[PDB]
Amino acid sequence: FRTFPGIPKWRKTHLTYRIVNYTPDLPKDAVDSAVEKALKVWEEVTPLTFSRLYEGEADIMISFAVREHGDFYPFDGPGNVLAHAYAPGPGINGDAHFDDDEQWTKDTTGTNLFLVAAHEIGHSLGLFHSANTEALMYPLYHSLTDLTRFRLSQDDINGIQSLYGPPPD
Ligand SMILES: [Ca+2]
Ligand SMILES: [Ca+2]
Ligand SMILES: [Ca+2]
Ligand SMILES: [Zn+2]
Ligand SMILES: [Zn+2]
Repeated sequence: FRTFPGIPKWRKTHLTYRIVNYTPDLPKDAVDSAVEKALKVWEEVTPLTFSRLYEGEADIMISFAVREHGDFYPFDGPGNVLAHAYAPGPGINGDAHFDDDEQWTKDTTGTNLFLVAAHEIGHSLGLFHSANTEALMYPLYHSLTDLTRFRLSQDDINGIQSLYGPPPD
């Protein structure tokens, strides 16, 4: 596994998130859930907790975008870069942007929103790309299809617990 240089991390245990807008590809209950599941993934292995805001600037802002949007790094059309997130910190930091030129699905018949979000929220929390091929933070998304067997690999667990420790048991 790997962390960003200077090892940025949130100095607080409780973080807030906010879904800025929605995608035409999916009904809203499916977007909320994929984000909530994406967060449980990290909660289960650390003392971090998350709550939702509907106004105000949350720590982790989630949005759907096409081409040029509010930053220097515009998206590239269908395929390839699916989404990108910023390392933890103020403002644009911690935010996750998703390319709406992809077809977000709950299934694996396009780009599964849960798996990619789970991956981006890793970046939002302080994890860079983890070299293990079987790890969630590995930079190559493959249309898995078997979300029925998804388990955070030990490498991801090792890497996120180096940042915030194991959860209180
Ligand atoms: Ca932020
Ligand atoms: Ca793209
Ligand atoms: Ca789309
Ligand atoms: Zn962006
Ligand atoms: Zn990544």
